[PDB]
Amino acid sequence: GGVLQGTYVDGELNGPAQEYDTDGRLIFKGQYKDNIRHGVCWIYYPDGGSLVGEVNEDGEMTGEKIAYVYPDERTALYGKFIDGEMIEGKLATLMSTEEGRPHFELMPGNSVYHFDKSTSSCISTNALLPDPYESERVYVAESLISSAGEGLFSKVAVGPNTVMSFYNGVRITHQEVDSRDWALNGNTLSLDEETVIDVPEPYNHVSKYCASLGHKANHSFTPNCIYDMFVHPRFGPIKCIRTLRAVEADEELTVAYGYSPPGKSGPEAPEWYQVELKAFQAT
Ligand SMILES: C[S@@+](CC[C@H](N)C(=O)[O-])C[C@H]1O[C@@H](n2cnc3c(N)ncnc32)[C@H](O)[C@@H]1O
Repeated sequence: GGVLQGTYVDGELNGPAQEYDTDGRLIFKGQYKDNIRHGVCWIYYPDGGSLVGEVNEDGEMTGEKIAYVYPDERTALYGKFIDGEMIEGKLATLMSTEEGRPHFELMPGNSVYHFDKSTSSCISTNALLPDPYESERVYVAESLISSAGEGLFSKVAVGPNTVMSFYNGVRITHQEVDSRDWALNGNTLSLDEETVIDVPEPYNHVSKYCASLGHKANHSFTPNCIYDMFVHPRFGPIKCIRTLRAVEADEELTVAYGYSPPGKSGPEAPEWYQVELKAFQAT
């Protein structure tokens, strides 16, 4: 599936090439040499992020100068990667692109980021190491909504379809979430058919966990954001918060929580939600 526009020299791929996904989105741009990815290549993710760097002998993203670039196409985690996996990335800025080749400038400080996919019990190896892309776009504060605890706010004005925050957390089964005390489900977010993401009790406090902040976004029936899929260099496959339209600086980010046909919709919706739902219906 999907098209691969290539340059061939006697049977094998040799020269520039560009690949697209079934949807016609550019997922790869670079070149091949004897049917193998060669030189500085770019891998583009559906969510807007990407991988770029001097590929190795086997055509993979393995090197000491590989980089993951966030959706703003400016914030980057530059460093050591093995076959696309971030082993030791340092915060940097993509200054410019010279003939397809990127130029990175490290940011002050030597914090190291690495692939650290959560487990059912470990949410992160550095719960208090913030996400640099998040630090630029959002902040947590008392929600403008009444009796709704903390909310998530935009630091600057941005347009529609902008990735603002990441929803990372421990990974557990739907079975476990549907069968346990529902009072423990305030932060559960369905990732897919087999995994639910949760930011369990202790970590729901910014003073204990600030690696991602998506779980701080409150609900609204007229939301300005939606939950979207995201492949993070550090968190791995998770969900993120993306704007549905332009948002002002200091505007509160909200999303419509998921509450399918009767029965096949899992646990009942919280009391606060049901209340607002009625108040909303025929507002
Ligand atoms: C995913 S958290 C969002 C952040 C949370 N308010 C906090 O301070 O950490 C979900 C919880 O926030 C509250 N919440 C979200 N949207 C709300 C709303 N519209 N009205 C009241 N409470 C809301 C309730 O306790 C709820 O279960």
